[PDB]
Amino acid sequence: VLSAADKANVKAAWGKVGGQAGAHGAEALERMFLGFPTTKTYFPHFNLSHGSDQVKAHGQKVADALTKAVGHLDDLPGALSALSDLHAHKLRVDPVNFKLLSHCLLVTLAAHHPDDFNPSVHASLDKFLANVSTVLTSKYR
Amino acid sequence: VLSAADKANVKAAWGKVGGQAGAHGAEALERMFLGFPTTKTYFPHFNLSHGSDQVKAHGQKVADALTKAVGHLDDLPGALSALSDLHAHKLRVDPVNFKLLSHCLLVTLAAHHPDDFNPSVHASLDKFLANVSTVLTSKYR
Amino acid sequence: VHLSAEEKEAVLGLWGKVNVDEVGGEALGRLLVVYPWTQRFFESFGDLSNADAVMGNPKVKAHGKKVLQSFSDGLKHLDNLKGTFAKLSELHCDQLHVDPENFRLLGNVIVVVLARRLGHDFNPDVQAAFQKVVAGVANALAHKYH
Amino acid sequence: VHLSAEEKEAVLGLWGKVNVDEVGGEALGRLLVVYPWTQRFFESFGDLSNADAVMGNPKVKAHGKKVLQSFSDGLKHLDNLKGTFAKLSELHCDQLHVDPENFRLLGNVIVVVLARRLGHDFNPDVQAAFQKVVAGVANALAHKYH
Ligand code: HEM
Ligand code: HEM
Ligand code: HEM
Ligand code: HEM
Repeated sequence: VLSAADKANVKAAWGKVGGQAGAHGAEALERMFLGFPTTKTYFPHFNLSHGSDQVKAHGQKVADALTKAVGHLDDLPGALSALSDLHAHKLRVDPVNFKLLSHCLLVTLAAHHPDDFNPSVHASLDKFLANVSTVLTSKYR
Repeated sequence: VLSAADKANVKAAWGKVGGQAGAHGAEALERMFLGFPTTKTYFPHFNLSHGSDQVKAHGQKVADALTKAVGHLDDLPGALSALSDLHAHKLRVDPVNFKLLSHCLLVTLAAHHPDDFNPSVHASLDKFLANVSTVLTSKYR
Repeated sequence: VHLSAEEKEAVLGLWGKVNVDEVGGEALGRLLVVYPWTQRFFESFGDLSNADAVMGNPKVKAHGKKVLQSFSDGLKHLDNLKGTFAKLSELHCDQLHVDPENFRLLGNVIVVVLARRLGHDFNPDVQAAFQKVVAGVANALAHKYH
Repeated sequence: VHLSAEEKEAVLGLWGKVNVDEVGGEALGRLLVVYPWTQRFFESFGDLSNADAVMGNPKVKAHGKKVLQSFSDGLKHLDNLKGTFAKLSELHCDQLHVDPENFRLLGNVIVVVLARRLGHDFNPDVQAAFQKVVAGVANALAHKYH
């Protein structure tokens, strides 16, 4: 799974994000919609203007899913079961969109916590999101 | 996630390669060196001309590690953990190059087993090769 | 692409042997069963519920001939792949929302179907010229992206 | 790249705020820390054997400056990115054999160092303008792939 150093960096870094988890997931989805416009198609039902309520509310759901996964770093497949089948099977999300959101979460976190995003935290949070993306993309492979 | 269907197809396809495995493993490397010249950067010690014995010998080694994987599908982590250490950790080979070799293994098999490489065997082998690449690209540290 | 004289001759020479219609039905049925998220764009074609339904589906087959026939106009037009494809690159980008990496996966699925059909003719040298073309094509279909 | 006028102002406006000889250094060491296979290509540079060692490395800093300088040049030639980066794609392709995927990874690590260093000023809009530029430079360093 992650090495023990990686788990420790992921847990502390997401631990000190704290209450801002919801806000960061929200701003991560905005930076992916603007920066990568092909991703706007999965959300037509939404209003995608800066500060939209649906984007704020869904931003909390994404971060709460990443706190469950920071909580169970070894139960990661079991923990994200419903979410792997909802993404691969039901929403058929293209794999690359998970590499784009992950990029916008590392940009959001650097912007808000310059202090904490040292190079090793950065490396542990990328391996953490690449393994979260592998679980969600697992019905494809 | 490599399910039963894919397990059953990997075994059968590879069954039908049989003893031509090492020939395939060498054609596939030759196609890789020809189609994407950047990969050649890792073989400066090899002679990479048309059918060098070095390429054919290394071709055999890849095809025998893929047969170990085919007899260990429930746990390629264990099966390939010394090969992980060698490519990610020790030779630092770019994760992009594993899909380029996969792709070239697939063109080789198809070219050689056309009335046997059908859609479902094509997706089973492509998830198999994507799961073997994931394992050999785990230890970057 | 900056393609050599040897290689054009190699690509064109061999394209004369491929029945563009049977390989396009095939490439497209295989992209949709190998890479299952690409079915998202072809929701209307119907039962794509298993590879026998996909392959044999009249619409995947009809459509496939048309992407292979666009591939052909791109062949010898190599010098100018960016305008041959400009209409379809804005079509993909702005109308269908196809992320560009799937232009690389369909290129490579055409290459294993060409390898399946032409067998020995599709040797490592002709493959190398073809990886240049399919890279060329995707790059052009990606131009109008940003 | 197709940058509107509002986007080009947002990019050149953002770029006057960049300490080139602080950003480039931090971006090439994180590339080396975060995607270790890139270390292979700089192994002539010394002790790259751990985060603080990559990050404290003289040659990593001086070469990152050079890298971010090439970005600056390219920023006042957005309509002709290919031609400003043609000699440098011959260096990367022919001589260095750097896979094109890494041009993109270094492009995005520079987008993370910029958000880290500028905070609120590297807003979602500025990022989006700037992601187009990083894609154009990535394609421009990959045009000479022989
Ligand atoms: C990599 C991090 C991701 C995580 C942790 C994640 C998590 C979630 C969660 C928690 C839900 C809510 C399900 C519910 O409780 O109703 C959801 C829904 C959804 N996600 Fe993701 N997601 C991720 C990536 C993506 C990506 C990359 C896309 C595609 C651009 C995407 C598209 C969607 C869509 C369309 C929904 C349904 C929204 C709705 O109908 O309200 N997600 N996701
Ligand atoms: C499909 C995945 C692959 C498998 C199954 C695999 C397997 C192996 C095996 C069995 C060895 C032999 C070592 C021994 O004799 O104990 C090896 C060595 C090596 N592999 Fe791979 N490999 C794979 C992909 C790659 C890729 C993509 C590259 C780079 C383009 C690569 C580069 C190397 C190098 C440079 C060596 C050392 C060569 C030497 O013996 O001097 N391998 N690999
Ligand atoms: C190198 C690859 C590609 C080529 C040359 C190509 C070519 C074409 C052509 C000929 C059309 C007809 C457009 C028109 O004039 O109305 C089209 C339609 C379409 N393409 Fe592609 N395409 C490519 C890849 C893709 C990929 C990979 C996807 C899917 C993930 C995609 C999705 C579509 C869709 C959804 C349509 C419309 C289908 C319909 O009629 O409902 N294309 N493409
Ligand atoms: C964002 C795109 C990039 C730009 C703008 C860029 C720019 C440059 C420049 C200005 C040079 C100096 C040329 C010379 O020595 O004459 C160069 C050299 C080099 N680049 Fe990059 N580069 C890029 C991406 C990469 C990537 C991702 C790699 C890593 C896999 C790479 C590896 C190298 C190497 C090995 C050198 C030689 C360094 C030396 O002199 O010791 N570059 N690059």
